[PDB]
Amino acid sequence: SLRSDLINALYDENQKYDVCGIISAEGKIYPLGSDTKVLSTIFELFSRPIINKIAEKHGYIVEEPKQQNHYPDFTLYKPSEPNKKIAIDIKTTYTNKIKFTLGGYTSFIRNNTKNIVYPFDQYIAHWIIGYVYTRVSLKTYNINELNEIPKPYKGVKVFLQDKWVIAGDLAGSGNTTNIGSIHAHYKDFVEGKGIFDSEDEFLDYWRNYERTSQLRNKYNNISEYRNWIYRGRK
Amino acid sequence: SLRSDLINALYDENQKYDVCGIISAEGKIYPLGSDTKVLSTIFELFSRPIINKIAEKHGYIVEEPKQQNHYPDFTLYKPSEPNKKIAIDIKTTYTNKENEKIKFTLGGYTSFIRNNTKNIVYPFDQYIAHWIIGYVYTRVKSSLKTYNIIPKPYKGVKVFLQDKWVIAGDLAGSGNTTNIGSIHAHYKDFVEGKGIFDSEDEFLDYWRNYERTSQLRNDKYNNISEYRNWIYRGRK
DNA sequence: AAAGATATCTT
DNA sequence: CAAGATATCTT
Ligand SMILES: [Cl-]
Ligand SMILES: [Cl-]
Ligand SMILES: [Cl-]
Ligand SMILES: [Cl-]
Repeated sequence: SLRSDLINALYDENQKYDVCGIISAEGKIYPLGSDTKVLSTIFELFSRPIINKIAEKHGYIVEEPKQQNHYPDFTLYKPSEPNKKIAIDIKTTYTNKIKFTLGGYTSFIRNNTKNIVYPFDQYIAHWIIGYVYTRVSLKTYNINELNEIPKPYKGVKVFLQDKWVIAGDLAGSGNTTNIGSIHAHYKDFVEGKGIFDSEDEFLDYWRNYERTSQLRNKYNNISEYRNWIYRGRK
Repeated sequence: SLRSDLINALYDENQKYDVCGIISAEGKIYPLGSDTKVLSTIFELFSRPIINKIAEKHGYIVEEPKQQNHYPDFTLYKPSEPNKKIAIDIKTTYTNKENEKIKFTLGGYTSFIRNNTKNIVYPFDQYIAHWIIGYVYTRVKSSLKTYNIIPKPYKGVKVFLQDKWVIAGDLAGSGNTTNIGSIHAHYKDFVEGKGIFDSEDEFLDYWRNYERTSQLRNDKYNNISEYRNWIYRGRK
């Protein structure tokens, strides 16, 4: 399928190549940074060719946001079926158990057209391509010195998983109100060992999660949410 | 001076090299993206070797943060002058059409500017200068495939070096992340330093007492004129 | 954990 | 403009 082919392609590309620098049209290479702000950017760009390739094999058009405040990184859809779009979002985190910030819980999930390339209800799947790298110069290089360029990571792993499956019940951020993923080992993300019973539960939980502890002290975790449901959503 | 040599070097490198892709150890090239998140990251990496070169030439050591939530991008200091550190911060913004007005988010106004050791590599009072290396690019299929040893994700790029206080404005650059906003002006105004504050001291006092929301600012000061009125009256 | 920093953009 | 979105980290 598109899904199986995409993750097979991502795995192989991750196994075969090591990004190590920024190259200019003149052939001068600048080494990379060892922080997430740098790597998250690189990992997405590294995934782009692969995503377009596989999508094309399966007859899907690939669209990227035209706005910088828009989710997702990639929108896939067949021109015949515009209402069955697939959102593919790249997320990154580091290790020296991990966790990811899975996007806002007050934007598109609460307003059908807020900060999203296409209305939320036009997407039938929301995939996360997660990159996990094990954390590790100030000079430039030429094409013959690629082997000398320090790689900003000791290792990198990649997985493709549905957003709802790896979602947790604790916010991933405060002021930027992000859904927090489960806090687990890489294996749990690949295997989809989450806490939500269904995507319906995931969505409802995050659509009704209060922004601060004061207000939440309703529900602060999955157990309290299930109780809130029993009480009649009050 | 370190400053004159640094801008000349940055300005020159900008003119002689065009960043165009991510290269792998195997020689495979991945095209760049055209958004600010990508380019701001690139422009900093592009600036790094130049900053280090010029700094070393003037006997300055360069130190980058050991963690993501610390300002500045680069801390320069001579061993002999530990309390005369120079913060150099890389900032980027874009323009749809070249020569349009631009604005930058000049860092938070509730971290190190209000607390000497909060979110900063070294205590704020050990720095005597806060420079901003500003990059402005005009925003701009081949970009979708990989290449061997490529369209550029920008039409043109301009760079300037200026003191933070000099290009500071009186309206916030961000809401929930409480950033100082720069003046909203053309590139040349940043180069020439046509800001609104009269001194670095006025800049600091203004941003140290700027309230977080329009509501609060409504009864104190929301702009420079109001701040000067607030000051005239006795800070009340 | 919960809240707010790390940079910049959009309506 | 304001305010809160776009990502992740720190504590
Ligand atoms: Cl993106
Ligand atoms: Cl992303
Ligand atoms: Cl940096
Ligand atoms: Cl920066």
